[PDB]
Amino acid sequence: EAEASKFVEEYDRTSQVVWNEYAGANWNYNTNITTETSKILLQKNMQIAQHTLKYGTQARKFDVNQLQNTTIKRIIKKVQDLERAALPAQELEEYNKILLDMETTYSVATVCHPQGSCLQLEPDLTNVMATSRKYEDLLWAWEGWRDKAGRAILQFYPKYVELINQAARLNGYVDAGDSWRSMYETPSLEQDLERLFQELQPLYLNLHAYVRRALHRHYGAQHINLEGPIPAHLLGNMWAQTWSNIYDLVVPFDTTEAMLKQGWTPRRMFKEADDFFTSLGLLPVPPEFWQKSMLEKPTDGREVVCHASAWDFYNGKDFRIKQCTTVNLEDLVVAHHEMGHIQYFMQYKDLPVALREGANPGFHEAIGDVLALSVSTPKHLHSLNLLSSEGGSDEHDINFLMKMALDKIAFIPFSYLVDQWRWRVFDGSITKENYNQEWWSLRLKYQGLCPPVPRTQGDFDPGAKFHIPSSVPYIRYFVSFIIQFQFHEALCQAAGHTGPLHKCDIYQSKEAGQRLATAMKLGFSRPWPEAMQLITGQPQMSASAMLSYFKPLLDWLRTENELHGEKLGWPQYNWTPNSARSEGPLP
Ligand SMILES: *[C@@H]1O[C@H](CO[C@@H]2O[C@@H](C)[C@@H](O)[C@@H](O)[C@@H]2O)[C@@H](O[C@@H]2O[C@H](CO)[C@@H](O[C@@H]3O[C@H](CO[C@H]4O[C@H](CO)[C@@H](O)[C@H](O)[C@@H]4O[C@@H]4O[C@H](CO)[C@@H](O)[C@H](O)[C@H]4NC(C)=O)[C@@H](O)[C@H](O[C@H]4O[C@H](CO)[C@@H](O)[C@H](O)[C@@H]4O[C@@H]4O[C@H](CO)[C@@H](O)[C@H](O)[C@H]4NC(C)=O)[C@@H]3O)[C@H](O)[C@H]2NC(C)=O)[C@H](O)[C@H]1NC(C)=O
Ligand SMILES: *[C@@H]1O[C@H](CO)[C@@H](O[C@@H]2O[C@H](CO)[C@@H](O[C@@H]3O[C@H](CO)[C@@H](O)[C@H](O)[C@@H]3O)[C@H](O)[C@H]2NC(C)=O)[C@H](O)[C@H]1NC(C)=O
Ligand SMILES: [Cl-]
Ligand SMILES: [Cl-]
Ligand SMILES: [Zn+2]
Repeated sequence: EAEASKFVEEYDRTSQVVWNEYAGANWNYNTNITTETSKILLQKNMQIAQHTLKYGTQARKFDVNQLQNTTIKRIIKKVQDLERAALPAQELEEYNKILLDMETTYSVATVCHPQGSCLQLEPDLTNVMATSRKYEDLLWAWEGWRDKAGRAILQFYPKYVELINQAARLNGYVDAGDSWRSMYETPSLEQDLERLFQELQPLYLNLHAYVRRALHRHYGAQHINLEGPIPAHLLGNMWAQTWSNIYDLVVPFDTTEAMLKQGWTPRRMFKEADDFFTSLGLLPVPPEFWQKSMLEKPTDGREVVCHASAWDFYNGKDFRIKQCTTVNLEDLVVAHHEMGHIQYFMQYKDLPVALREGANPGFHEAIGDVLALSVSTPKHLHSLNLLSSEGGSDEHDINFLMKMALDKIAFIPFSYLVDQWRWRVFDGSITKENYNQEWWSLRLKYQGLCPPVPRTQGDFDPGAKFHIPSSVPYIRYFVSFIIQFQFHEALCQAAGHTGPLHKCDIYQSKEAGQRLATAMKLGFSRPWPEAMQLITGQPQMSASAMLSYFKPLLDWLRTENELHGEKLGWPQYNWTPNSARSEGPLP
């Protein structure tokens, strides 16, 4: 037992130096994609693997079930997982090269107008999807992004799957999805997620039908079938994963302009997020954060990984965000999400290295989103002068719940299906011959969406979603959206807020800060249900908090759709627009 403690000390001390090295290399590539920065990162990938290999093989000489201290037990179980360092060196080199090629391909992909400008995903294509109301322009960006990014990833993915599965098996799992699912250490995970998804089906179906009706009156009866799926390019988002950018088309009864005109900048957006955390009594970000973060897209023509991300450099002092920030409300919410990762990093920085993780990955994703729920309320937005004051009517409540639902509820089936697809790719039930076909089968089944153009040989639409080529698990985001409302509910009840949950603003609540702090400080030292119960008072994942938040909207949608005679669901997937009659005479 004294030997295991000696091992843990050596692991924590030595791991910090090598992980900090790798983080630095990984950052230098992410903020400057070049052949030199790529070469260095692959180099350091070898170095970190030799460390993982050294201490992982030692960790596997202990019998953890014979250890008394439960904290030391959890640590050694973690270190026994070699992850990709389990692969032989030649295969590891190939695997690391593949991950980098896929990540680079995605990040430098562009969609060009013939003899015109070339658009990048951020901000150009993102802005088209969010603001264009013309069927053909939206289709140009939607299909263009999948031709350039999606198709370009297909040649890598079969070998990526082969190798990530091999690493998992060498670490004792059945496949890579088994390894990923183990992050929640819950035997019943798949059933729990299925039941959570089913609890939210009534709400999503009613939202789907109402939004389908709104699109029907804007884009025309010839392009929207009221008993079928929605074309995937009309929801305001490249992946139809959140719908709030079409609030204008669906509101039942402009913040970007306000942020720009009033002088908001990327650094002021992250500062406002920082001020919100400190209003709760949580930690401010160090001066080194403002010094080293990349909070704007470079202007020197540098190629970078623009997708927002938060970084821990494993020295208790250096935490950074890398985001190509745009001055709008959407990205203000992203900034809060990213600042929640940083808060977590700082909260558990003094824990042993292997326990410096979220209670589960969903917890890490939820912290920032919890605060953003309060920032997004009309009261708080007005306090930020981004909205003129509103009266708290019934019609303004439904409008606000609708806005929130277009993001939170619409995201539920998308976040669910991403890893349903990957899990089945990893376990072998989906192969390269039907990657795209099963992707759209799930897009239909769970989201009720259809592709606006036929998918041809060589399409790989999963590859056009950042997390697929980047190999970042996605179920964490499904979990996050459920539990962030459980957290919101608990923090609001703690702060004394009474009444409708959607009117709660935990701004300045030191009680809410203390509750989040003690949970984040646990890191990964206790199974996540204990952290769940500390915050909420119960140990389970439950959709009830989310459903309580949206109860007024669910009631309103059910009535509205019933009186309009809507068919909930989409039984008619095989429909087309009518072909207008071509009458003569013919020149
Ligand atoms: C199994 O092993 C684990 C692990 O051991 C640890 O990890 C391994 C890998 C090795 O490295 C070990 O050497 C190492 O010790 C054992 O778990 C440990 O158990 C001890 C004993 O209970 C704990 O000590 C207590 O910690 C609490 C909490 O303090 C931490 O957290 C605070 C925030 O939550 C933070 O502010 C603190 O600075 C401190 O932070 C920790 O610091 C250590 C040292 O660097 C670090 O290793 C941890 O990672 C780090 N954790 C975090 C989250 O940052 C503390 O409250 C206790 O002191 C109180 O009580 C004393 C009397 O009992 C009293 O003298 C103190 O002044 C203090 O008193 C309280 O003070 C507050 C505020 O000042 C006041 O409001 C209260 O009124 C007052 N109360 C009283 C009564 O006066 C004490 O220090 C370890 O934290 C814990 N470590 C871990 C990682 O969990 C476990 O015991 C083993 N099990 C068995 C069966 O043997
Ligand atoms: C992004 O990465 C590229 C490539 O890694 C960086 O370009 C490199 O920048 C250094 C420093 O400017 C160049 O170093 C050399 O400086 C000496 C004098 O000090 C001079 O004699 C050399 O001829 C050269 O200028 C290096 O050559 C250069 N490499 C290339 C291929 O251009 C770049 O700095 C990075 N951008 C960042 C971090 O913003
Ligand atoms: Cl798609
Ligand atoms: Cl995950
Ligand atoms: Zn995140």
